[PDB]
Amino acid sequence: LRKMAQPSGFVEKCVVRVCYGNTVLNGLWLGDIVYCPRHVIASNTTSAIDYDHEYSIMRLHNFSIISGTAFLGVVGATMHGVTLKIKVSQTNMHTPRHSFRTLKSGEGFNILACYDGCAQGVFGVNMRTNWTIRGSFINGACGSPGYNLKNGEVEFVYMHQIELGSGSHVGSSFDGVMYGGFEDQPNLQVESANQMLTVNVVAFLYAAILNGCTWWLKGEKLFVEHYNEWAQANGFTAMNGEDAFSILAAKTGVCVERLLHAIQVLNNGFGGKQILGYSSLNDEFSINEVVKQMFGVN
Amino acid sequence: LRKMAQPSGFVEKCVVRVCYGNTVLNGLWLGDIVYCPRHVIASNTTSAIDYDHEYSIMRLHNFSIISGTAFLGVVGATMHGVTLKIKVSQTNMHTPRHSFRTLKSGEGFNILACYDGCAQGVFGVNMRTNWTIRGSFINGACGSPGYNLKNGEVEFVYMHQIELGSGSHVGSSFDGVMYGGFEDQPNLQVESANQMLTVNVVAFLYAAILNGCTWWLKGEKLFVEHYNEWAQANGFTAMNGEDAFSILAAKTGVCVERLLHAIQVLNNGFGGKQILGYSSLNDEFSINEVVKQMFGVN
Ligand SMILES: *C(=O)[C@H](C[C@@H]1CCNC1=O)NC(=O)[C@H](CC1CCCCC1)NC(=O)c1cc2ccccc2[nH]1
Ligand SMILES: *C(=O)[C@H](C[C@@H]1CCNC1=O)NC(=O)[C@H](CC1CCCCC1)NC(=O)c1cc2ccccc2[nH]1
Repeated sequence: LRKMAQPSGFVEKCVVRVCYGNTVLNGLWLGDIVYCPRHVIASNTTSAIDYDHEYSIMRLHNFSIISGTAFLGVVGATMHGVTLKIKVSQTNMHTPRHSFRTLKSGEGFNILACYDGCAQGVFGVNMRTNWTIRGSFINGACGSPGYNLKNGEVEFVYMHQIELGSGSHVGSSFDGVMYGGFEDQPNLQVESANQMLTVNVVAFLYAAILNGCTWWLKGEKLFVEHYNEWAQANGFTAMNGEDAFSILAAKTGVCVERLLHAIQVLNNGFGGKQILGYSSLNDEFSINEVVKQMFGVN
Repeated sequence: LRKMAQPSGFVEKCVVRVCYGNTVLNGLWLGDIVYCPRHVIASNTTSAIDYDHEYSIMRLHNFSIISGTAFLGVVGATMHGVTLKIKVSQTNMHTPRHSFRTLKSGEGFNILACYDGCAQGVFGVNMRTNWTIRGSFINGACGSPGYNLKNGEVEFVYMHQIELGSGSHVGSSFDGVMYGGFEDQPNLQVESANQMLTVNVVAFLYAAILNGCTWWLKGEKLFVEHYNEWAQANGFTAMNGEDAFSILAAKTGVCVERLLHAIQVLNNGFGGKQILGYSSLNDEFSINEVVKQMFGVN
């Protein structure tokens, strides 16, 4: 069981460099629009930014947009939430089939980490319950896109915006809505406490059974409402959609509630043993990742 | 610290679907040659294989090679170690600048996991000291390529071949040499014992220091010679190349000998605490990765 990214080839062709005055970051070129964070036009980030004022003084000739080696001709730019839509005169002939989607709590996606208009890394990640992610971004990563591949099309779900004081990372949907409601402002912002994604830990243990790792499995069941009471006080999400696990419960013969029991126990530590090579419960893998990696089903 | 892959776009254009009879796996199409595992032509996989015999009875009309939706035309094939070089009429016009390199023990690289000639996932891995990797492959992944991006070119380093009884994964170089000397035969083969990569664990601990996670750091030094006598009997590799860590020692003020000392004690357990979110020592990240991810430098 390995955490994988979906391939990045369709997305790489859309990444561009967006320069405005004294700032450089990344943009996403789809059709004749380049999407990027609006804070690229902020002329002074020492203190609170009045983005209406910044937009009113914005001058189109201060933009430079580069795709690989070619300059794109900027013809207009409008502000939408915390993003800019920059109209260029060239159409990206490598625009993939795509849509835009806003992630829900816990949902998996892929980050293409880009610098200077060029992709440098790719990884799978989950939107955490506090609406941040643990990216690896350093300065210059803003505008890096997050995406999912689904039925032959690219769902664009994340545009990188800011790093919080804690080191956690916040982006926006491509509608311009910042995840978690955080502001593109210079001052300190603090995220809510993270919660372990219970549905993913369940999938993790099903994966463990399927690979023969069963030293932790016991016959006792913990009822869902009894588990949810425990979760609320111990930093775990509640259990929902138990039906979703039916394919895994059938193939293993282990009901969900026996794994809820194991979570409550295994949270106190593994005692030196390892589950699939991990020394603590892992919440990285969704049910769909587990069935895909072990069976080839989507 | 997040495990990442380098982007996959350049390599996706080279993956093809290779079918011989009723066996289907992946090929790597470079110039006018398709590289793939030679066991694609083995007519009976249930017993010892005489590849000289199988090569002598190979009939080229049994091949089907598809790139996306186009069929490639086979004009010849030759056998080189545990690979086949299949000469086609068509030159891959998306062949990147590239070379073939053979991994050293402990070296990091990227896998593009493919099925039916189509990339499905991408992840970073290390060649382990026992010449296996911890992959996540199911039937049909054979021929999936491993690569590194360096200096404006693709280094092709791994062609996926077999899964061992233990679940570990074994490949060959593209020059046809199986990593670890394993055979492309259907009998049980057992790998040697894996060792923890000391230089990676030292990189890991430096990353922890750089992130102000030093609860585990003490003042005592442990000399390299003494660490190494402990390592040889405790499942860790010897410490080498401590000059690369000089820049991190200088930057941090913490010499390598204080981290070797920490490895010795922390191997016994973390006492319920965590380091960068891990519950035990982690050997997945090289010094190169740590420096690239935190400081942007190759
Ligand atoms: C865009 O390229 C960068 C990417 C940041 C920088 C480091 N790691 C990242 O992910 N984003 C920024 O530089 C913003 C700048 C805008 C923020 C919104 C309003 C003004 C401009 N800066 C940060 O995100 C930032 C600064 C900072 C200082 C100390 C601790 C954390 C921190 N995060
Ligand atoms: C190629 O696509 C597959 C990839 C394997 C399949 C399962 N997970 C993988 O990574 N490789 C194979 O199918 C080889 C084919 C053999 C042909 C004859 C010579 C040796 C290779 N089979 C295996 O790798 C294999 C069979 C097997 C049976 C029981 C336990 C493990 C196991 N691994």
